[PDB]
Amino acid sequence: LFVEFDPEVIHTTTINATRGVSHFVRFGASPAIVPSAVIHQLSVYKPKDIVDPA
Amino acid sequence: GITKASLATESFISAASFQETTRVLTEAAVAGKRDELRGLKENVIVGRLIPAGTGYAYHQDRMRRR
Amino acid sequence: VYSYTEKKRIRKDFGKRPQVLDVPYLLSIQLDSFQKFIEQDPEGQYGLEAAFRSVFPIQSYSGNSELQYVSYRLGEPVFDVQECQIRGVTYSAPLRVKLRLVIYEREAPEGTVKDIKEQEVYMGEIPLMTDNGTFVINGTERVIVSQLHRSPGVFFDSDKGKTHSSGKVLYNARIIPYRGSWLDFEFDPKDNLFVRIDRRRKLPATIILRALNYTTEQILDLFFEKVIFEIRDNKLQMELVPERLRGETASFDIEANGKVYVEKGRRITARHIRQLEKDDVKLIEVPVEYIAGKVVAKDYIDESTGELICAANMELSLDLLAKLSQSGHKRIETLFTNDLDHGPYISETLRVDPTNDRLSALVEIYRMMRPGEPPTREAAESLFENLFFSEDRYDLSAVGRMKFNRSLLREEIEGSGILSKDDIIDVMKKLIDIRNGKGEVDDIDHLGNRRIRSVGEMAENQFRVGLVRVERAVKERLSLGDLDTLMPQDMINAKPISAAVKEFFGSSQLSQFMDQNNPLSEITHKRRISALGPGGLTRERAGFEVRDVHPTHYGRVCPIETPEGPNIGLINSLSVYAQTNEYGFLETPYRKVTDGVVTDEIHYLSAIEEGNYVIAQANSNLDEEGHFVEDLVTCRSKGESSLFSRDQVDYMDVSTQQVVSVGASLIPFLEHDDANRALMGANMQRQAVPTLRADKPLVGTGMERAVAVDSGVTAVAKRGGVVQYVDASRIVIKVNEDEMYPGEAGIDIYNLTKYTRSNQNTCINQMPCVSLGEPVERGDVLADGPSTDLGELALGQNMRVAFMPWNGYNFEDSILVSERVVQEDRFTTIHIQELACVSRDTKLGPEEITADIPNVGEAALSKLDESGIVYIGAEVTGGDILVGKVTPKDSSLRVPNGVSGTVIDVQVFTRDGVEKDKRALEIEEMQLKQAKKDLSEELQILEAGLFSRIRAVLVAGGVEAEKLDKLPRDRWLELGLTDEEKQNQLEQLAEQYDELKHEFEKKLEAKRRKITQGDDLAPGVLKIVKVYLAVKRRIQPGDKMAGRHGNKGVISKINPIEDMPYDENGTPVDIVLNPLGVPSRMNIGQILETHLGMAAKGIGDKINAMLKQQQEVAKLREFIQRAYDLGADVRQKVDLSTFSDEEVMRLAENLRKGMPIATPVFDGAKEAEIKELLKLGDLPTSGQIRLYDGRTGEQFERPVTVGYMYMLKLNHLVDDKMHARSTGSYSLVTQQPLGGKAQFGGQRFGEMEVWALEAYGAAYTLQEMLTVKSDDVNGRTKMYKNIVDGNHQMEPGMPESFNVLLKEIRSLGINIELED
Amino acid sequence: IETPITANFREGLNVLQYFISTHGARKGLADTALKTANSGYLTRRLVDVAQDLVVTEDDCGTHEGIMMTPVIEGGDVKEPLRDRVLGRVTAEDVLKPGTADILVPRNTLLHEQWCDLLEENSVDAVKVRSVVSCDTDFGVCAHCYGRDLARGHIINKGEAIGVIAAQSIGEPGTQLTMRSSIQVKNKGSIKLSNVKSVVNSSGKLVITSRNTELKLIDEFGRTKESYKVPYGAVLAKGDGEQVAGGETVANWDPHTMPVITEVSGFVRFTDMIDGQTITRQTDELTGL
Amino acid sequence: VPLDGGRFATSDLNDLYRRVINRNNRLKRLLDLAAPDIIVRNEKRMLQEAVDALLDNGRRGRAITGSNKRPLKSLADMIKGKQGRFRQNLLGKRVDYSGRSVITVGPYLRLHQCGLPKKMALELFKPFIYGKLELRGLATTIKAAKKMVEREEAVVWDILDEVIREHPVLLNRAPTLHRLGIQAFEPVLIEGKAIQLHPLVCAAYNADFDGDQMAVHVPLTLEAQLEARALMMSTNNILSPANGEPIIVPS
DNA sequence: TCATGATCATAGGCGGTAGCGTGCGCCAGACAGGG
DNA sequence: CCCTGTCTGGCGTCCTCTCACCCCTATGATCATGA
Ligand SMILES: [Mg+2]
Ligand SMILES: [Zn+2]
Repeated sequence: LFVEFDPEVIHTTTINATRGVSHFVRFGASPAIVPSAVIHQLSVYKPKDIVDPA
Repeated sequence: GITKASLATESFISAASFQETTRVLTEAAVAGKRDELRGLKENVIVGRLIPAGTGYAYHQDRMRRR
Repeated sequence: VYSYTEKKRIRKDFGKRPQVLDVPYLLSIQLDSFQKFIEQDPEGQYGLEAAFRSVFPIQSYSGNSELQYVSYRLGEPVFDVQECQIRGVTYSAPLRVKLRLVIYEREAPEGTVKDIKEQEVYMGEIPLMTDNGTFVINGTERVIVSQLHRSPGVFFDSDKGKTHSSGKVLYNARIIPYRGSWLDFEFDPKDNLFVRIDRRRKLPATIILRALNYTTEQILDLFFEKVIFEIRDNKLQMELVPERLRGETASFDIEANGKVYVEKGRRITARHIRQLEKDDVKLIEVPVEYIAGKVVAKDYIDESTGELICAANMELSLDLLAKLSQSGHKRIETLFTNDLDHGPYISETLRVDPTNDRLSALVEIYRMMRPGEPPTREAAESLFENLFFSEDRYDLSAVGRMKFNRSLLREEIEGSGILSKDDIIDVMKKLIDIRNGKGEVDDIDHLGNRRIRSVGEMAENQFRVGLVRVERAVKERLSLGDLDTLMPQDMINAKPISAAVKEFFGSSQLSQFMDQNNPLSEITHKRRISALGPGGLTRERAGFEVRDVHPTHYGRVCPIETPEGPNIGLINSLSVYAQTNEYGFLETPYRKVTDGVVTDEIHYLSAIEEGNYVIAQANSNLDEEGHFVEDLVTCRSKGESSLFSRDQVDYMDVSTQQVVSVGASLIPFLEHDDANRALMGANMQRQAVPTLRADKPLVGTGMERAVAVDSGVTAVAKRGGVVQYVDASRIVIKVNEDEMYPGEAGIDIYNLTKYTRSNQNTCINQMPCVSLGEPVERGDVLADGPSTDLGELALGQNMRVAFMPWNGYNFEDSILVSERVVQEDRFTTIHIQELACVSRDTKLGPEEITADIPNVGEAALSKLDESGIVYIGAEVTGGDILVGKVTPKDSSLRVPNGVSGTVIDVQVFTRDGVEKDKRALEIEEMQLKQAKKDLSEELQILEAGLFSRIRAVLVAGGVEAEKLDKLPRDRWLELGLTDEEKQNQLEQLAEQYDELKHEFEKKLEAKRRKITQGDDLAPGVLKIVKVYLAVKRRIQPGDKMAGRHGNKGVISKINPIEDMPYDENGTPVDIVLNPLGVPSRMNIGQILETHLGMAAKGIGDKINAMLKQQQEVAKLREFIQRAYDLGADVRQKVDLSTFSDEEVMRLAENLRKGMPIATPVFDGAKEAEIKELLKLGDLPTSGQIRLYDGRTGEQFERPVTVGYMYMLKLNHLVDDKMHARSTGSYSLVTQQPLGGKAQFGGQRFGEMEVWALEAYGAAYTLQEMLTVKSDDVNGRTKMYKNIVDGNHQMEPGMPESFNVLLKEIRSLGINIELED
Repeated sequence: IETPITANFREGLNVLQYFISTHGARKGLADTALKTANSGYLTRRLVDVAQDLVVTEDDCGTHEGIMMTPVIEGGDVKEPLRDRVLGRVTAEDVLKPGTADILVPRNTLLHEQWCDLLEENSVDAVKVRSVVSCDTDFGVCAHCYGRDLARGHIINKGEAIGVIAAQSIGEPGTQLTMRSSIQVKNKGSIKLSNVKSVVNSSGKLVITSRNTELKLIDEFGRTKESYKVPYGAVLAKGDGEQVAGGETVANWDPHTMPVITEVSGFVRFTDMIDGQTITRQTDELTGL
Repeated sequence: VPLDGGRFATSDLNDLYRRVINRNNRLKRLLDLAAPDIIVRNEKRMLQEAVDALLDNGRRGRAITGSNKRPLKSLADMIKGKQGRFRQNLLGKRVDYSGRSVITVGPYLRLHQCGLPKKMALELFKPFIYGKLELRGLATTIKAAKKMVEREEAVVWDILDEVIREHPVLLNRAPTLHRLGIQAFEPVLIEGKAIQLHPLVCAAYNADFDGDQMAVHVPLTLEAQLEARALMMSTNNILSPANGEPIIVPS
C-alpha cells in the first residue's frame, strides 16, 4: 500500500501501534524510495480480468 | 590432529558420522565423491558385516570374487 | 516443665552448649514472600500495588482520555483445596480491580473532565498459596523455588589474563539494572575506553558524555587536574606541586631560591618534595622541550583573527606556543598524564572520537541501536531519554540503588530508580581509579552480590509483563472509539494477564513438581536456592567457580547438602537459621559480644557486614558469664580463619547447628563423617519412603520435632483443651475456657486425611495418636502423619546390625537381611497407583462404558458390576478389567501387566448433559449422604458445645438444679434470670444458634449443588473414571536400603532365621553389613551411631526387664533417673519427682522398645559418654560382643561389632526397574522399537556397545544386533518364523532407517544413490 | 590454609574445620563431573579417528623400526627395557657385544624368555618394528603390531586394533586429573653427548654448548642417569672418567648466561661507540 | 502425532512446508495479476527466506519459532548432531529380545555363569519356547502356545530349562568404557527379580552393588551363539587389552 | 413483528502505535583493518 | 600484500526412571426476549 508521510521528525515506533505496518519496500537495508508508477504514468488499470482469483 | 585427520577422509560417511555434517556433505556433494564402504563404520551404518572379525573372512571372499 | 506429649517419651539429650535462639519456622521464605506479594499494602511498595501503580494511569495517544487506578480486592475461591485436588481445577482467587475512566476536554488538559466512571473489573486468576507453602496448579501440588541471581547495581569485574595473550588485564564495569538496558564500560589493549549497550556494537565511551551535554572543556575539567604555566619574563615558568613528581626523572636541573634542588638524570625523592613544600616553592623554570608533549585542556581563540589557536585536548608544539604567546595569553592550562598515576585514557578516547557536539553523539547512539535508518534530532532525543532516563523503560530497584550507592562510597542509600549524569561519571571515575592501581575489583560468588528472589517477586514480575501487554492493548483501544459510551471492562481483557501468570505457575524453569514422599523431602524442597532458571546460568555451559563453596556461605547456604551429578553447587539448599534480608540478600543471627561478656541478644548480619567485623566460632568454651576461658580463640576476620585474642571479638555464633541445613542436621555424628559421605547421606535421607509402621530414631539430633511440626503432615492443635472423641476419621477437641472466645461457642473438629495418593505414589496417611479424655496444649501434635511418630520424624526403621564379612553375600556394598525382618512386616511399604479412563467422542458415535461387552465371558465380567466399573474392594491381578469400554471394538481399561492391588477408591466425573448411569448415581447418593451426615454432625457437635456453654453459664445466678432438664433443651433462655451479662450471653448464643440454623440450610443447599452439578472437562469427553489401586510392596532381593551416612546397598540375600550370627544370649542379628566400606569410604560416624544405638537398646532392655517382672514404681523411678542424668554439664537436667507415679509407668511403656537419644550435630556425645552409657547397661565396654555362627554353630574368632543402626528403605525398588522384551510394538517414523518401560520397549544398544563389539571379532552378533533384531521389518518376520521353526538363520536385508537417511538427504538438493 | 586441621575423624571436628573439609570435597566432586564430560568425548574422537585400521596382512617386508630405550627422566629408571620391548618383532637382529655373534634373529617375537635373556646380557637398545613405520597399503601388517594383547600368541589376521587401541587410551581418562647443579646417586662411567668443551685456567673442563647431555653409563652397558646440561656450565669432571656417588660434578648460574671464550688474549671493543652503542650507567652503591 | 485431546501438535517439518507453500501460492498469484513495477521483489525475498528456514533453520539470521522461544527443527537439524539420524538411529539402535534389571552378588556361581530371573528368562526367550512347544506337540497352533505361556502352566518351566541350557546371553553395563564391558554368560534361573553376577567379573565392569543396573541381550542366530561362546565368554577375557595384567584380580 | 443483546462456537503466528536480549568457553579458519 | 584483529562457525558423556505440558481470546452469527 502507498502511503505519504515524512520520516525523521515523526519517528516510527510511536506510530507502530497501528496497522499499515509490515515494513518498507527495501531491496536493501534502507527504506527504499519507491516509484509511484501507477500514480504518475499508470493511473487506471485491471483489464487483466475480474477472474476473482480461483 | 585427530579431529581434522578424521574429517579429512576419502569416505564421506565416516566424516559425516563424526563432526559437522553440513560441511562434509556439501564438499562431497559438489565433488561427486564416491564412498565404497571402506572399513568398519560405513558397514555399521549400511547394515552388513564388519570387515574385522568373521566378516573379514567374508570380505576376503567377496573381494576375491570381484 | 514439659508439655504433655513431652511426658510421653522424653528424648535423652546430650549436648553441652546452652541454646539461646530456637529453630525458626522452617517455611518462612515461601509464606513470608507470598504474604508480602498479596496483601493490601499502602505507601506504594511492595506487592501488587507496585505493578498497579507503575503501569497505571494509562494515558491515550493525545485523545485526552486516561484510565487510572483505585484499588484491588481478591474474592474467595470457589473451591477449597480438597475439592480442587480431587476435581483438578487451579486453586485460584479472582482478582477484582476498581478502575476509573476520566475524559478531558479540548484546549485544557489542565481542565475539568466532563464525566468519570469508576467500576469493578475482572482480570486474571492468581493462584493462592496453601498453608503448607505450596500451589495447586492442575490438581498436582507444586512448589516455586527461590532463585539466586546477580544483585542489581554497578559491578567492577576484571577480565584477567586471558585476553590479548600478553598478560595485560582489562577492567569492565557492568551496570546491572533491575529492568532495562545494560551498560558495559571496558578497556582495550590500546588503553582506550569503550562503552557498549546490551552487548551490541562498541563505541568510544566519551560519546555518551557528549550525549549528556558536556563540552570537551568540561570533560577535561572533570577527569583530570590542571597544570598552570605562567609566562613571566623567563622561559615560560611553571606552578609546581611536587606530589606529581613522586619518582619522575627530570630532564634538567630543577633549582629555586638560588639553590639546586634536583639534578638532571636523577628523580625527585620524597624528601626533596618535603624540601620544596617546606620552602613553599611555587614558580619553577622549564625548558622549551618540557611542553613538547603537554596536552592542553580548553580551547584558546585569537582575539584578532577570530580563529582557533589550538583545539581542546591537543599536545603543544613550538609553533602553537609561538601563536598563543603573541596573542596575549599568559596562563596555560595543561593536564598531568603520568605512567603510573594518571594515564590519558580520557584523552586517547577523545582522540578516537569523530563526534564534536551533542547532536552527532545522539545520532551515533541512535545508529548503533537501530542500524541503517535516517536519524532525526527528535528521535535521537526520545531514544536516549528512554534508554536510561525514563521511569518506564529503566528502573533500578531499591536493591539496585543501595548497591549503586554503596559500591561508589556514597552516603544516602535512597535515590531515584533512574540514572543521571553524576552516576555514569562516578562509574567512569571508579573504573579509572581501579585502572590506576588503587582500589580493588569485585568477585562474583561473594554472597553480598547474590540476591534471592522468591515466589512473590517473580509472580509480581510476570504479572507486570502481563500488564505491559495489556497497556499495549488499552493504548490501542482508548483513543480509537466513541466516548462517552463505554465502560472499563469492555476495554481491558483478562486473557494476557491470566495467560502470563498461568504460564509462569504452569510451566517455568522454577515452578517445579513437588518431590513429596517424606515430610523431610517437602520441607527441604521448599527451602531451595536454585541458581538456574531465567536470569541465571545454565548447566551445560557454566562452569567452575560457581560450583564451588565461597568463604561466605558460612551460615547462609548449606555446604554439604547439594545434589551430586551434573549440577553440584547450583541447586544449593538454604541453611537453618538463615533468614532473608529486607532487600533480598541473606542474613544470619549472631550474638553481640560486648567487650567482655557474650550478651544474649541476637543480631542479624548480612553478607557484607560480616566481613568488617570479627566473629567467634560457635563452640568456644565460656564459664557461666560469657568470659572466654582461653586467651587465644579461633575466629574469622575477613573470609579467612585465624586465631585471635580474647576481647577483640565482636560476635559469636548462636548455635552450632547453623552451618548445615535441615536435610543434613538430622544426621547424628555428622562431625565424624567425611563430607562426600555426608552429602550422599543427606541426599538419600531425602529419598526415603514411608514404611507401614514407622518407628523412631534411637539416635537422633533433637531436630526431628522441628521438621515434623513445622511441616504440614501432622495435625497440630490450634487451641488447647480436652479431647472429646477420637476416631480413625476425626478428632474432636474441647477448647479450654482460658483460651476460648466469648461467642462462637467452639469445640474444634480435625478431619484427618486418610489413605490418598501422594505425588511419588506413596501413601500419605494420618493416624490419631491421642487417647480419649487426654489434655492437649496449644502447639501440640494430635495426629501423626506419614513417617512420624508422636510428633517426631521416623523415616526408616532401626535394626540390629553386625559388621562382619559373611560368606561373600555382601561383597561390594550389598546388605544381607534375615527373614525375621520380612516376617515382622516392617519395611512393607504401601503404594497407590491412579489409573484413568476417559470416554472420548469420536465418529460413528460416542463410546460405551456399560458391561454388555463383546469377546468376553463370565471369568472377566465376574469382577465388574452391572455398569462396567470394578467394585470398591475387589482385589485384582495384573491384566484384569477395571473399566469396561467399547467403541463403535474392545478398548477396556486393564491393569498394566505386572502389578497386583486392591481397588480402594473410584471417582466418576460426568460432563454436564450426559446421562448418568446407575453407578454414577450411586456415587452421587453416597457423597450426598456423606456430606449430609457431615454437616448435620457439624451442627450437632457445635450445638452440643453451645449447650455445654449454657450449662456452664447457668451454674450461678438463678441456677435450677432440677428444673433444667424437665423442658426440651432448645429453650434454655427464658428461665429466671435478670438483665445481666448472662442473659446478654444467652442472647448472643441465640444469635449464634439461629446463624448456624440458616447457615446449615444455605450450605446444605450449596453442597447439594456442588455434588449434583457437572464439571467442565476436556473438549469432547463424556465421563472420566479414575480408579485407585493400592499395591503393598514388601521387600525382596534387589531393593535399595541405606543408612544415614552414605552406606548404600542392594540387599542381596534374604536369609532364614537360623543362619544368622547369634550371640551367647540367643538373639539373632538382623542385618549383616560389610566392614570394608569403612576405611576407604571414610564414614566413621556410622560405627559411633551403632555403639550408641546398642547403648540405647541396652537401657531399653533393662527397662523391659524391670517392668516385665511386675515391679513397683520406685525401682523404675530409680533406674530412669540414673539413665537421664549420666553425663557432663548437659542441657537436659530432668527429674522424675514431678511426674506422680502414673506418668512414669506410661513413660516406661514408651521406653521399653529402646530409649531415644538426641545427639546434636557438632556438639554431640563424645566417646567417654557412650562408654559410660554402655556401662549403665550390662553390655561390654568396647561395644563388641562375641558372636556364634548359625551354620556351623561354632564361634567367630575376634569378637565382632553389633548394635542398632537406623536404616532407610529407598524408593528405587527392583520391581520398578526390571523389564524384558521379546517382541513388542515398533516406532512409526523409524521402524525401531519404542523406548521406556511403560511403553513396552527394548534397551538401547548404544554407540559405545557397537564399539565394544567391533573391538572383539564379533561380526554376526553385531549384524543381527542392528539389522535383524532392530530395524529390518521383512528381516525380523523371517527371523520370527525361523526361530519358531528351529532354524537359527537370518536373512539380512537393509535397515529401514538408512532408507530414512536417504530420504532426508535426498529431500535436499543432494542426490544420494546406491551404485551398481 | 596456614592453620591446619588438627583433628581426626575418630575425635570430633568443630565447625570451621568441617567447613574447610567441605571446600576440598566439593572441589573434588565438580572435578569428577566435568572430567567425565571431557573423557567421553576424548574416547569418541579417538575411536572415530582410528575406526578403520584392520590387521590385513601377515608380513609387510621392511626393516626400519623405532628404537626402544628405557626412559630416563634423571632419577631412577622409570620404565625398564623388559616392560617396553615385551612382545614386539625386532627390526635389526640384536648382536650381543661379542660383535659378529647373533643373539636373536631379525623376526623373533620377544616373549618372556627372550626378555629375560635380554635382561641378562644387558642389551642396550633392541631396535624394534613399530606400527607407525609399516608398509602395508590400506591397513597394518601382523608382524609390525606385536603380541595380541589380552592373549599370548601373535596377533590374528583380522582383529580391529584401532578400536581396541582407542578404547585403551581413552578408558583411563576418568582417572586422570583436570585442573642449580647436577647431583648423582649411582656410580659408573661418565658419558657426554653433543658437547663443545674446552679447558679453563683452573684445570677443569668448561662447556661452550647448551645442547650438552650428561649420562651415567653403568657397569654392564646401559644408562641409569641423564642430565640436561645448560650453556656454559662448568664440569668438575670430563668425558669417559669415573666418579662416586653423592658427588656434584657440575655447577653453573641459572641467572647469568656465560659468554666464556676459547682462546687466551686481550679484550678490545669492536663497533662499540660510547653514547649510542653502550651507555654510561655507574653502579651507585657498589662501585664496580 | 495425535496427543489424544482432539488436536494435533504438529511436527516442525509440516509447519515449514506449509509456510513455503503459502508464500509460493501468494507469489504465483502476485505474478499472475501483475506486480506493481518495483514491487515483485519483497515476496521473492520472503520466499527465499522461508526456503532458507526449511533447509537449514538458524544459519541465516534470527531463526523462527512455533512455541515459544525454542527454534523449530529444519532438515539439517534432523541430519546433524545428536538427536539426528546418524548418532541416534543408525549407529546405535533400540533392540528387541533385551531386558534390564538391578544387579546383586550371589557368590555360588562359576565364573562363566550368571543368575537371571525366571520372569526375565521367560520373557526374553519366548519364540524358542513356542518352537519347542509345537515341536514336542503340546499346542497345535501358535495361539494355544501363546496362551499356555501367558498362563505359565507347569510344563513350560521344563521347556525353559531345556532352552536355556547351552545358550549364552550378553550382559552389558550402561557406561561401556572398554571392550570388557560387554561379556557373555550362560544363565541360571533364579527365583527373584535381580541378576546375580559373579563377583570377580565385577572388576572389569567397574561395578559395585549400590544400585547398579545391567542389561541383558540374547543372541538369536547360530553364528552369534558361537561368537558369544568362543570370542566373548567370561572365561576367555582374563587379560586386559591395555597391558598384560590380569583382570580377574580378587577384589 | 422487529430490533437488540447475550451466549456459544469457530477461527491464526513478537504485540505494539517499543523493546525484549545481558551468567560459557576454546579452537580455528576466513574476512577484513592497519600499515 | 603482509600481518593482526575480529567474527562467526563448530564442538561440549552414557544409560535409565519419574512428572507436567501441548492455545485462549475475539468476532460473528443465531436465538430469544422485550417492546
Ligand atoms: Mg556405585
Ligand atoms: Zn609392517
